[PDB]
Amino acid sequence: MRTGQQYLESLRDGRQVYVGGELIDDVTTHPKTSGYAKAIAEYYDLHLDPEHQDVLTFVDDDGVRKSMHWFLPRSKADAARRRAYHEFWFRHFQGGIFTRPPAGMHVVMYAQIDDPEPWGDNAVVAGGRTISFADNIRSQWQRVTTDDVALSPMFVDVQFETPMLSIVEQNDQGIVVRGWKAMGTSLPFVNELLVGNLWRPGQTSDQTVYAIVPVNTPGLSLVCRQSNATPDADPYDHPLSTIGDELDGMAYFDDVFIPWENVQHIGNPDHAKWYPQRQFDWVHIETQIRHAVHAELIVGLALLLTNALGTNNNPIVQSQLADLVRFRETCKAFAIAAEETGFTTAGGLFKPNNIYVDLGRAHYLENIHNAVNQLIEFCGRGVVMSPTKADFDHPFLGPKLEEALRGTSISARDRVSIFRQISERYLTQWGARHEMFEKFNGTPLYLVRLLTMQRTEYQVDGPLTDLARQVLGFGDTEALAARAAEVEKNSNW
Amino acid sequence: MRTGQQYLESLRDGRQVYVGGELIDDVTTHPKTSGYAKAIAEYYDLHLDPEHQDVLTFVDDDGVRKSMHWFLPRSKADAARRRAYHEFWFRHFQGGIFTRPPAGMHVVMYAQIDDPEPWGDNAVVAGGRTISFADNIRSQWQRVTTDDVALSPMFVDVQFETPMLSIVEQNDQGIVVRGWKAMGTSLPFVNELLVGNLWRPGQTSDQTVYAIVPVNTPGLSLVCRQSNATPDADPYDHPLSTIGDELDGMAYFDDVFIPWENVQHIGNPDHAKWYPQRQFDWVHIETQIRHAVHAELIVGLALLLTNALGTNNNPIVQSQLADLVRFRETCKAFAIAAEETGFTTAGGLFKPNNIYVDLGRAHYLENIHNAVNQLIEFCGRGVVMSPTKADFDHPFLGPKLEEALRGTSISARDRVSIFRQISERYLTQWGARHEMFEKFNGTPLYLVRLLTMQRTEYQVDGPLTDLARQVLGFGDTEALAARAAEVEKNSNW
Amino acid sequence: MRTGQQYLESLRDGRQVYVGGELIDDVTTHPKTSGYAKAIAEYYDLHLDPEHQDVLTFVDDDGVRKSMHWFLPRSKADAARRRAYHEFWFRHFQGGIFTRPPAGMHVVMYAQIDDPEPWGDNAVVAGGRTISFADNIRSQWQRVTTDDVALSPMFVDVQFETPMLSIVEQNDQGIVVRGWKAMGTSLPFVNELLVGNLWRPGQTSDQTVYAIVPVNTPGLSLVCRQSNATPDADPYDHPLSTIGDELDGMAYFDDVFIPWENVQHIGNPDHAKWYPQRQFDWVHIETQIRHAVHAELIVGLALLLTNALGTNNNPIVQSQLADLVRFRETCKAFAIAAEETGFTTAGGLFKPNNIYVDLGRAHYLENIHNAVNQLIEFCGRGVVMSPTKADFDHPFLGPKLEEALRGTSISARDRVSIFRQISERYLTQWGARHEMFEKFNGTPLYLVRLLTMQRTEYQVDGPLTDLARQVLGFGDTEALAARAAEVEKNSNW
Amino acid sequence: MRTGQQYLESLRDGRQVYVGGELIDDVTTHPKTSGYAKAIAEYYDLHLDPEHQDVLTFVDDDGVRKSMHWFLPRSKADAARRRAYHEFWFRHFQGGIFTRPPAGMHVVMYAQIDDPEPWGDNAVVAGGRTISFADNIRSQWQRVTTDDVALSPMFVDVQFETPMLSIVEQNDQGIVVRGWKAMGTSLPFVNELLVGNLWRPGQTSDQTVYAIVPVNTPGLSLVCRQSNATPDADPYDHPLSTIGDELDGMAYFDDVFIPWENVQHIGNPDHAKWYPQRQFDWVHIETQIRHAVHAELIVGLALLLTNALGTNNNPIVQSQLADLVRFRETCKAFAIAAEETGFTTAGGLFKPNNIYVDLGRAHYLENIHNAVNQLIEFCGRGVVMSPTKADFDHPFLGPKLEEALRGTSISARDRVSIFRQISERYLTQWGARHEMFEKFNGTPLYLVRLLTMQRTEYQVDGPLTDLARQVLGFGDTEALAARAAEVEKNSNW
Repeated sequence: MRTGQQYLESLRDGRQVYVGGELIDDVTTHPKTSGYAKAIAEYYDLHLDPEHQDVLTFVDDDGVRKSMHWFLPRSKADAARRRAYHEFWFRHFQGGIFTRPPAGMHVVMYAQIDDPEPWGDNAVVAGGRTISFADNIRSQWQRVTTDDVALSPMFVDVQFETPMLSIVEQNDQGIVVRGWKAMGTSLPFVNELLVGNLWRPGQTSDQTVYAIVPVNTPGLSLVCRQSNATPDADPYDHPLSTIGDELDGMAYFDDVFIPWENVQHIGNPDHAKWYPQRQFDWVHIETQIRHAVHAELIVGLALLLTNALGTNNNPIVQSQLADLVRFRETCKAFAIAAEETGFTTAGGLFKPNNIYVDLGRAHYLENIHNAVNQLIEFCGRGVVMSPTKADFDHPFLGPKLEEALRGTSISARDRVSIFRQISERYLTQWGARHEMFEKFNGTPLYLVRLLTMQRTEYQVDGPLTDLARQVLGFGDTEALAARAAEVEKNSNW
Repeated sequence: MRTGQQYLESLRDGRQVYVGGELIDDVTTHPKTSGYAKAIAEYYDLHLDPEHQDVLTFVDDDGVRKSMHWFLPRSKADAARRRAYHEFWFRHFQGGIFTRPPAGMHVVMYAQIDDPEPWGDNAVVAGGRTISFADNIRSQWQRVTTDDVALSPMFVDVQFETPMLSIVEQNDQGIVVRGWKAMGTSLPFVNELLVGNLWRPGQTSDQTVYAIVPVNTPGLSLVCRQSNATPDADPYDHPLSTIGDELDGMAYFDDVFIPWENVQHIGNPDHAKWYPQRQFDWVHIETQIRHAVHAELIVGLALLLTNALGTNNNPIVQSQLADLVRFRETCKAFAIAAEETGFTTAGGLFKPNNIYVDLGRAHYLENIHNAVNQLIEFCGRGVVMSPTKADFDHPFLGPKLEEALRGTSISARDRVSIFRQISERYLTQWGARHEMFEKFNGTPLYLVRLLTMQRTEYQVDGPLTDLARQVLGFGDTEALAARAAEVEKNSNW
Repeated sequence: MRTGQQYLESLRDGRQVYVGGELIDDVTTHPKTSGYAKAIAEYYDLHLDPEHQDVLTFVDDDGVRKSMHWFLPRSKADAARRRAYHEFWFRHFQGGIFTRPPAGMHVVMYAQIDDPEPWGDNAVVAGGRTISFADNIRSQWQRVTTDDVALSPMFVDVQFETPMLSIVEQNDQGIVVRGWKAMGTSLPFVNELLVGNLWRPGQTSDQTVYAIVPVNTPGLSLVCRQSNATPDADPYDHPLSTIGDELDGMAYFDDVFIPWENVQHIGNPDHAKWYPQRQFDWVHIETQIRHAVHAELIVGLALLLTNALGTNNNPIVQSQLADLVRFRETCKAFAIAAEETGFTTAGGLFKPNNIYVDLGRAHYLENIHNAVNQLIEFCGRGVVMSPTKADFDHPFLGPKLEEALRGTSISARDRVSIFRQISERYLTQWGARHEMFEKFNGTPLYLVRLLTMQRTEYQVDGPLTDLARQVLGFGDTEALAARAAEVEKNSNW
Repeated sequence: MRTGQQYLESLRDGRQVYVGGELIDDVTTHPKTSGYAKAIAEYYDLHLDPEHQDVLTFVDDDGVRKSMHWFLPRSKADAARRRAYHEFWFRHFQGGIFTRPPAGMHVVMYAQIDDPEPWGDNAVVAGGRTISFADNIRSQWQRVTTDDVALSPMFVDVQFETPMLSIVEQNDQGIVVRGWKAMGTSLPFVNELLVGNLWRPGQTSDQTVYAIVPVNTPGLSLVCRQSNATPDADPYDHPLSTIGDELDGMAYFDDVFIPWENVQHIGNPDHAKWYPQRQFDWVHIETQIRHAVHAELIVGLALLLTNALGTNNNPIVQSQLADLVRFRETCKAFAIAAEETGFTTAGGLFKPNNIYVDLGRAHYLENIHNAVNQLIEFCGRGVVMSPTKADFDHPFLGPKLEEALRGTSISARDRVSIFRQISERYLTQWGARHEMFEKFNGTPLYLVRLLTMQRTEYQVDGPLTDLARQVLGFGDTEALAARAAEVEKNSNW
């Protein structure tokens, strides 16, 4: 288990990192990146803290004590302990302002190490070379868990030699890849990328690449969005953007070389249709737990806000609060149903039921903007104009503000801090990224919908139609089509 | 365990029953009532059928084999077996067209027999009489379970000597009551009523009555709604109303006498504030399971319908189906979360978590009309005009209809039967009662909302605000009010 | 202008009419059909009543006084007078329980007589016959306006020699047609059908037929839905179904002969793509006015209901009422905007703007089920069980009901009549037809949507994009595509 | 009519202006304020430009040519010309990024000068002084129209000697006022404030003040929100925040003296219940026109966006676009209905119908967040990470981005500029203010609702209930209450 200091030092490795178009010399000291770097460094230090040993750490097969970000669950009870672990972090990061510490990112590997053989068995390699992909996965896992490396996935591809990342040479030492990966999170703050693909029509063999790639590999450029961090603002004014900003970005691979040992699979487009989705299941699980915590945070803020404003006895307000409570409890119920109806993989991994995970996500995705909008409605104008700290500190007018903007049972400053917490999260570029990330994180709503009806449980001849068929007195599609055809043959038309 | 025949015979007992204003001589033979009578009679016969022993029956403490409608759950596994039992019935009754067989009605007693003593301890009796209410409950339970009586609750009161039911004499033999109970289900088809109150402002001591009352007691008149049963229609035309109609009604008590042994509590308005709600918890549980089955039936019909019509490949249709699937899985998830987070009462009853039960109900109540509306949207005109059986049987035009209205892979008749199943349930008076019952059954949505915010978990100083307070750096209400007051005292304004 | 008596007599003409599969001897006397027949007969008598001359009648070009159901508007003021005329009828028929008296049906001809020549010019006839279609339209108009015939359109076709209506012989006297028209309204209560097509992929020349066809033509069978009329019920119990039922149906043409003079166009599928839509514009106009009146009726009932129940001072109830008011005023505003931005055809017809007409329809179609649902929510249980007249007339219990169910300021009977008016319209088969008709009347919502984006005003290069382009500093599609291509040509990729 | 230069110079007047807590020396040069100052200066210069004389200017009673921001409409045609004028400005300011140039602010005076006498007649003054308030209004109007002063209203009060603004001395020269006005727009960029009140329970005589007050009056401090202007950003990156930011703020009056001639009314709380609402009617009119233009801008951007991305042929996307079109046309229809059903005041002012104005606002207020959310849904990830100009200008990676992020028929840069225009407006603090202003501008949705039901047209005994009463056969409230009472008196209960 690494220290914060070891984590910070590992980021000073000559990586090429662009933020808003500026090349960042040192991610641990530059104002644009340093707060988030420090927040992950603290993340590592807490794991080492004895007080949090029970919830944060475990003893692995090899007998070594490791962080729960490396814990593969093998029972319902294990899954519940993982849930508690994800909650610890969503709580420690204030409802989940940072969605992708190692705990959220590493879960993408869990399906690979559970079932490595297909990654090799399905591979398509050139020139008769034979690579032990499955072995690669096992030893990858042994290294990253032992050394406590930080990894972030990049699986999404640019729409559209294509500009998409693709193999341009294979040789005895490994492969060379050129082009873009379209999006990834926390890129400047990890040691290695997990690159991969999710199948899209037209994808070629050379575009199918799954591999670990160090962030400071020659020819790799991280092109990140501008930072919305505000390290010099006053924390009263900007309580969250002062902490840091979890940057997202694209990455360009300029003839980047990857050694065979770092490759997990290449060459087979159809591999990319089934197996990455099983990896993204684990992200969805983590995300969906975050949803519920965010909804908890929202209803909490709303309770404090309407109480502070005197409106929580209005029956309309009560009624809307009740629906915020219901929004929270819906997300929580899907999380419970998912865990409770999970099952073990062939490899012995205990996996929450993705049906409840994805439909819980869908519930969040559909309604979240309504829950945020409702929280803002409760604020009134206090959100348009809420004084800065400098305004309250003015020698003459400041005491006048404290007088003018106070409530019966809460000071002006405390009450305005509720508005500012709501403004920061839902009415700033800083906060807007959070909401936008949650919207387009893995499978979005419109695709959850279309994938739902592709599932076997929900086909016309599947079991969800049994009750209806029984009520109508119908066989299956085939039986019904048979009667129809016979009615045609027994008439003339 | 009684037979269908014994059940039918028990209904021929001189009860005074009005249906649409007509006095019904014999509920087992009158066209208005007889189909439903027969459906409950079959209900009783199935319990006696060896094939369904595992799911329908159990062996009680006393060593006797009884129907699961009398089974008190004492573990999560017991609760799950009850769930399976309620599902059997919702399935046997076609998604749940009849909401109140004994299995759905009897659950109201479960909280009474679990915790009888308060019913006595809280009572307020006149003239120094002392009645063993708790003993009454225990022996009531012993009689109704042994003899397999059918019971239906009447707890709702007329709005407003009031016209509400109230005690007008107490004597050594028992009590006399006069006035109305406002609503109850299956009244003509049970042996005894469970009368009670749910607290309302202004309720007096004399208006607080909980008691078992035989349906053929002198002076008791059952005033039921008109029957929508259609025993003479063709089943192809009206597949459900031909079975029967589960009537609802009011009841007038004209100086009805009730013996002490049948009384469970009188006299204490505040008793009516806490204890009936614990009874209605068990109805809500049963109801909420039905919700999920109804949503299953709806999505099933929609799948068959859009398949039969050729529209299930339209992306919009796919998208709407997916939301019907999500409506089903939401209800199912609340049911699972409720069971999974249940707990045992002091008496040892294992009770699903009412938070997930009520919020699951709320989810159903809010959206059901949208799910029905969407199912109808899928039908198109086929719902405006769909031929009768007589139209298809016409010697010349009928074969022409079979030709005109057929689909690629389904005959005209089969396809029109899908429309007619949808019309019967959602576009007839017969079916409208179902929907209206589900809407105003126990706690309706607007009240679930207001009760939610009265719960302790969801108060401003309760734990749902902890995360928010921690993010804001706030103590509790008291701590915050303290700072405010001090800021007032440390200034001049 | 015909009398009610002349109208009734004209229905006794040997027409072959099936209702629920029963062959109806005489539509003016059969219980299933006679109430509606009588309601249209009264419709005709009111036009002749001097008291309503100003709003109901006009003096035509030929100098004769005729019913406004024959009035072609030539100015905005004319359109407003037509609006007042449609309102008279929607009001006289209680919010619009009957959607298709002559006033609503005849509007389909207005576009034909405004612009007849294309109907001929576009025609495709066999064997060198030449038919004066345009002349046919003019003389059709002269006969039906002079003799005051009642006409109903049948334009919708069965999905799928096809079973669809199609020409099977042409000869010097006229045409012969065989097959079905799929749906039409008031069929048993009109003198002649206006048959036509709306284009569908695959439609052949022989399937393109526009023609007037008398209802008692040899070989024509009207196959109507069952009647939901209740001529023998008590009006207190069923206030609307006692009046009658406006039946809908299909029609089978068994080698029906149509003389050339009755033919308006045959043979050209592409004619059916543009010209019937201009006819349906006028129905949509009429319908959309009805929408607004129905919404008026709904908010009215809701006001009376919540007042009668004591709930209209609840802020939540107030809030919902306000949204019912807004639903009404939205429909009204689209009707005003449509009239106000109308324009004259080439023929001199003043036509409301179909953009506001269709988008107003869409607003109604999307939300109506929510407005009805909200009205029902206001009723509570009173809708599940509301006494019949026979229940209130019982010598002993009836006075007890009047006592139990009364309100502070409204009797039991009056208040229950509000429930029953709501039940009749929204919770009976009788009423369900109304709602279903409004749903699938002409262009339904999903098609309004898709047609909206096909309009020229709303194309990507159309004027609705001008403001956006100006903000972005963009030319048109072509200009932008040009820059892109040049950026490709000025690089190497 | 003033020049831009004269307008700028007038802002250099020793006003005390706080922005984010910094005291601004000179509003025309400080980076925080100067862009907006320049935008209003251009506003003034355009009025003087001959090319825009027809739409921007008019010739007043006195024979002088003045800006339409001073034009009182006296006919429907005048109102339509005002509408065109407000549109010019919403278009010139890119859908309406700045909501409060003089054209939007000055409309608040229109009702005062139309009907001045009550302002005097209702006044309550101390010590027998008599002030010619009505004369004051007339001469105020003559000065501000002749000199072309810029005025902004401050009517909103702090919730709660109160901290609210109130009179603390009256004398022969005028009044002295102390305390806060809670919110106002464009404060640093106008010459004078129009201060007033909207009635709230408990308001005293001394808290009722309507008056013109110069912005640089001794003792007046403008306390504005922080600027979100970004004068040094690249316009490609931030196309709107580079222009400027229309600041909002509070104002503190430290014993500010106001001469009688500047006072329009004092002393009468009940005056504040009726007359300010007639002033805010004109703001609502202006706002509601802006709504429609904003919705035009949204649908425009959506069309360009989905076209640029290739998604505008997806039926789901088509369907959502259609609903954006319908959102626009709804707002437009309410604006047309409002103008079309307007009427002249007693003073001869032609005033749009506030029923359609407010209900159109309500439609916007309820759905706008859904329309914005839908526009963002169309963007996908492109909104999470979209390159800066510096990223595209990088010598090596920049051409690679232009390659990777281009579309078939649009360059990378152009397409990303669509995302950035959407991000700027809906996902920045800069843009969030716009949305928040529109939300809490004048009467918000929850209050439109409650005020709707207070209107006379919508009372239970008003005309919206006539149709319902006629269907039920009911008199008015009184008639019904009479029958009920008689039914009570003619029985015994």
